Amino acid sequence: VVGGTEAQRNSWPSQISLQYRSGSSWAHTCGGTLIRQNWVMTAAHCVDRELTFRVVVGEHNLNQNDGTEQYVGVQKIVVHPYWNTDDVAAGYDIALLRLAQSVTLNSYVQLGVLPRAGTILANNSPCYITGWGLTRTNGQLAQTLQQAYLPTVDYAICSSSSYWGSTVKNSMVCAGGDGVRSGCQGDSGGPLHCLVNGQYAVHGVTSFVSRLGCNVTRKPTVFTRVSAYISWINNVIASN
Ligand SMILES: [Br-]
Ligand SMILES: [Br-]
Ligand SMILES: [Br-]
Ligand SMILES: [Br-]
Ligand SMILES: [Br-]
Ligand SMILES: [Br-]
Ligand SMILES: [Br-]
Ligand SMILES: [Br-]
Ligand SMILES: [Br-]
Ligand SMILES: [Br-]
Ligand SMILES: [Br-]
Ligand SMILES: [Br-]
Ligand SMILES: [Br-]
Ligand SMILES: [Br-]
Ligand SMILES: [Br-]
Ligand SMILES: [Br-]
Ligand SMILES: [Br-]
Ligand SMILES: [Br-]
Ligand SMILES: [Br-]
Ligand SMILES: [Br-]
Ligand SMILES: [Br-]
Ligand SMILES: [Br-]
Ligand SMILES: [Br-]
Ligand SMILES: [Br-]
Ligand SMILES: [Br-]
Ligand SMILES: [Br-]
Ligand SMILES: [Br-]
Ligand SMILES: [Br-]
Ligand SMILES: [Br-]
Ligand SMILES: [Br-]
Ligand SMILES: [Br-]
Ligand SMILES: [Br-]
Ligand code: NA
Ligand SMILES: [Xe]
Repeated sequence: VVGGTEAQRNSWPSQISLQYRSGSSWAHTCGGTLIRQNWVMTAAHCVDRELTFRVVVGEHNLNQNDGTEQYVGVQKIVVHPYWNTDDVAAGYDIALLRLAQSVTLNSYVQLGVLPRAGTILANNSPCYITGWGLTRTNGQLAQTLQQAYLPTVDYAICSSSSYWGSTVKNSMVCAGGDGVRSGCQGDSGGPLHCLVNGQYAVHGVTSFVSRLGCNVTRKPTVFTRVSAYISWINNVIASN
């Protein structure tokens, strides 16, 4: 997250860190949203590589013991069947991860609430992106979970020439684009939290930014729109 502020430890308890094994260590690569005690929602592109993945819930500082972490292996990966890694613009950038264990809930670990199916936010609805992604274009991961305020940019504007043109689909949410604040690499897979009738819901799964840079004016961060996938999510969870 570029132009973020440090999140309070208990503000976003459904946020997870998706990490891959690297030698005797683990490295953060993406975010995710805990949606059942044993299921995480993330981006399909995050699990394109066939690595060993683990999920950390109750994570705040990637570099220090927070005293609240639960470390759980990824047991099963169900990527959206229409996803194509060489066509992120087509959308379908969503995957579910079944965890090896069911995590224990507490003020640092809660389920993310999802929007009602087919819900579309009005232009300029306020949202926060959260993540440990790069804090500058071509920078480094954050140590502590960041949040940044990114208002939505509706399909008509986001798909206009000055913005993302044909790259953006109605199955995506655009948010941000002020040139200061944005998602960035390593935020992929994580949530876009937006208020609806007084409650935050996870409306977006971070999918991509401009090749030009993370915080680029009129290149808002682009998210998979969760409310286009409610039936898909329920179907996977029901069969698995
Ligand atoms: Br949350
Ligand atoms: Br390795
Ligand atoms: Br480690
Ligand atoms: Br890390
Ligand atoms: Br549950
Ligand atoms: Br469970
Ligand atoms: Br900290
Ligand atoms: Br560090
Ligand atoms: Br540590
Ligand atoms: Br495990
Ligand atoms: Br698998
Ligand atoms: Br799969
Ligand atoms: Br529990
Ligand atoms: Br609690
Ligand atoms: Br608390
Ligand atoms: Br909703
Ligand atoms: Br629904
Ligand atoms: Br829809
Ligand atoms: Br939306
Ligand atoms: Br930091
Ligand atoms: Br335009
Ligand atoms: Br396209
Ligand atoms: Br669409
Ligand atoms: Br759609
Ligand atoms: Br990424
Ligand atoms: Br990264
Ligand atoms: Br309201
Ligand atoms: Br509200
Ligand atoms: Br501009
Ligand atoms: Br749906
Ligand atoms: Br359903
Ligand atoms: Br269906
Ligand atoms: Na930590
Ligand atoms: Xe990203």
